[PDB]
Amino acid sequence: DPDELARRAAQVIADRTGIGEHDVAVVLGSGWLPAVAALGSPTTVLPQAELPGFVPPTAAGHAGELLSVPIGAHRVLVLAGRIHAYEGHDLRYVVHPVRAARAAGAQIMVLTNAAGGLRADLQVGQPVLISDHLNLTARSPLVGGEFVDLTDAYSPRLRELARQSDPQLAEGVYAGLPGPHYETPAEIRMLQTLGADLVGMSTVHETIAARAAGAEVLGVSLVTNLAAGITGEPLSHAEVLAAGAASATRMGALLADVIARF
Amino acid sequence: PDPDELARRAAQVIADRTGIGEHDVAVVLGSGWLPAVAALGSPTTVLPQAELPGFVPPTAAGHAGELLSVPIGAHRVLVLAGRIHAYEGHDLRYVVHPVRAARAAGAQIMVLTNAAGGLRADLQVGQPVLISDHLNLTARSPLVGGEFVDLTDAYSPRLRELARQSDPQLAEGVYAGLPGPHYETPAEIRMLQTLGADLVGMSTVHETIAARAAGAEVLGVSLVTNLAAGITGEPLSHAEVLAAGAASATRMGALLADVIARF
Amino acid sequence: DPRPDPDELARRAAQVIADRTGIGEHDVAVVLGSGWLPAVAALGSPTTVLPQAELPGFVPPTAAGHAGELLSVPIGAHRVLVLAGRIHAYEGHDLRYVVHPVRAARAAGAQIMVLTNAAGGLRADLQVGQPVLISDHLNLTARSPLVGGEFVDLTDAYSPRLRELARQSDPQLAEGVYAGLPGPHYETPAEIRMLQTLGADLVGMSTVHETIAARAAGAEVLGVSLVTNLAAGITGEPLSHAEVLAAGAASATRMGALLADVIARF
Ligand SMILES: O=c1[nH]cnc2cc[nH]c12
Ligand SMILES: O=c1[nH]cnc2cc[nH]c12
Ligand SMILES: O=c1[nH]cnc2cc[nH]c12
Ligand SMILES: OC[C@H]1NC[C@H](O)[C@@H]1O
Repeated sequence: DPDELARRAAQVIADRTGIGEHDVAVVLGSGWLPAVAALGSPTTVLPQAELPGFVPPTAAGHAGELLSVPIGAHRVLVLAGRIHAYEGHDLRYVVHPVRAARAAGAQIMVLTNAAGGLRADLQVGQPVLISDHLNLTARSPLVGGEFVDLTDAYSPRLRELARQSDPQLAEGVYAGLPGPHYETPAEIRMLQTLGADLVGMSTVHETIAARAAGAEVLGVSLVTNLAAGITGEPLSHAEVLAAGAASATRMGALLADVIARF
Repeated sequence: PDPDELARRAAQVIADRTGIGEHDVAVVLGSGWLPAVAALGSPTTVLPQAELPGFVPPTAAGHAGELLSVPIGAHRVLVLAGRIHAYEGHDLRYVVHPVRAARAAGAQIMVLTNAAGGLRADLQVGQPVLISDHLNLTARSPLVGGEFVDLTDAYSPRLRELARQSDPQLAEGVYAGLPGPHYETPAEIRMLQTLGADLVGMSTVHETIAARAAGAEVLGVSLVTNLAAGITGEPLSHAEVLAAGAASATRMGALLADVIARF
Repeated sequence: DPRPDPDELARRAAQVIADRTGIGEHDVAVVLGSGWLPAVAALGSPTTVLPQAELPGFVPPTAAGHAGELLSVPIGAHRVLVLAGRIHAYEGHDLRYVVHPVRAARAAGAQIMVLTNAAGGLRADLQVGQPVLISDHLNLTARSPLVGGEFVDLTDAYSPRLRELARQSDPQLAEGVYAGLPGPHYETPAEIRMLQTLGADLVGMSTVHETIAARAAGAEVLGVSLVTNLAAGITGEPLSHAEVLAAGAASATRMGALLADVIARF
């Protein structure tokens, strides 16, 4: 039962942070990890591996951390380092952070990710709010039949608050694929025809579990490269890494400023 | 252990318990269709699915539905009131087992029904729609190994013709089968329109494939319980979806009975 | 972490292959598509033939029966590994088994993989019996044979250079985008219209994972489809494996002769 496990995690977080409950959670994906320090200095820093349900028993190594950071008047749970579906782990582990945070009282989830840009106006290094998504993984983190509507899965209200911080923020449709491989140029032309503006390898399941758990969602992509076949040249791993490293401080500041308005 | 073997074993229990050697037609009632049972016709036999070989997975449980034996016209029909979807996490063998068991019990025609969101402009809530073809978007198949089944005319034009003889105004449409259990985003719905879908659901495709692989004809019927996500400008309503299925239950059952009678 | 380890198994299979064939390393590997079996002879006289069942990592423990063979064939100045028989994802086994032949071949020295298949034709000009080079693909399986975070760019996954060489062999060769679906069932007419909208010219039940694994392992790939039928709904006639096998046998000698002449130019 994912619910009872998130419940236990929430209890551990409360006792380890001294904070009765948190209000917001932020998931830092690829291209957003170096922006952690910019969100604010943490009051508590604890390894995900020491928290119930975060890391699967078999496969291991060293998970990220879970930070408790005060931002504005909020107590924010910051997840630095997520476990991906491409490793083969059940999706309950992928969405556990969201479920635990909700159990911890978090009602807003800020989900970030690295993404390839498909719409012509999007540039490398540009953060883009997610207006909607295309779940192209043929999976779901939900088991059983509860009713879960995904209309406005990415709260228009929260996107409006984000624009108070930066009125020029672009908005677009994110396509979530299984990965880990990047797409062929043919696949990118396909995604374009399907209405995708951004392409990535995460986030969709977290959004679904979030909405199912009663939380609002703000998604933010960092365009780390133009999608395959667009430039006429192969992708550059170096560029993808630099996109995240360079905008680190700027991205951390933006998120803190936005979250403060929540 | 074997899928076909379990189907045969199930057919045997069905035969003995219903007192009917073979059933000519099988009906799988989808979400929202349950209350149509009475209008379909009173059963002569009712047996718990949990008491039939192969119907329930080992681990996850609780209590499955019922299997009905109903005389309709000059036919003996197996009516499955309660199914298990792929989104429930079980191997597809359990999802299509009712179809294979029905075939083993003699069913040559499978009538597969379901609840679906409507994408084509002319479709209205409460409208039954004949499935003309499907888009299997689950990235899966209930077939394992080299079972290369042709899916041209998967939904018998013959049976669709008979259905129209019952109601000449019945519309047809392409059904998009997704994994579920979450409903779609407006963007996903726009994507489905581009791909040629008229209806969107969370079942049926695997049942259709298994039916065809087993050599049975298929009539597909969707009940539009809501307009697809992003079309009304308002969020989907669980209350309204459920209200829609109950509201058209009697009408759906009566429709099914008249069409089947023509087989 | 996962046991067995893909790369360890590939290297061990390479060693077995080297000892059994008496050849230290091979230069090219050919994976034969379904229906293409009778084309093996056309490729050339084998110096070594061995059961795939006698090679580590090729056959899953549970499900069995009898796998194909692996042949060592000299083609031009090349020592070529020919895989007559393979396993597809629809058989239900981990993709590790689907791409192991490619990984084993690379570990054996092959830096060029020639992946062949039977496909339904969707683009109007492609005809039954026509060999088509694969220019790109659409992986519609929602899976990947990769489980690590390594950066893998699929741009030019099907080497433009190799397609250039294939055309020096046959300047008439057409090219097309191949859509790989899970199978084993064939497509409905509606799904075929959908694939056409997505940009697919050919449709099949293999190849995509092999290509991805090959690119990840550092090998170039030349993809070759044999149109064995027009995709569902085009002719209004139902498809059949028999039909596919028929086209495969009918073009066997021509396909093998073509592969041989193209590989000779590598
Ligand atoms: O181009 C891309 N495709 C898929 N995922 C990512 C993540 C960053 N860039 C990309
Ligand atoms: O809108 C819908 N989407 C997917 N499945 C169903 C089943 C009933 N309505 C819907
Ligand atoms: O039409 C087809 N669809 C899928 N696979 C194949 C393989 C040969 N022909 C086809
Ligand atoms: O006839 C169908 C088979 N041939 C090619 C497909 O991949 C499948 O294995």
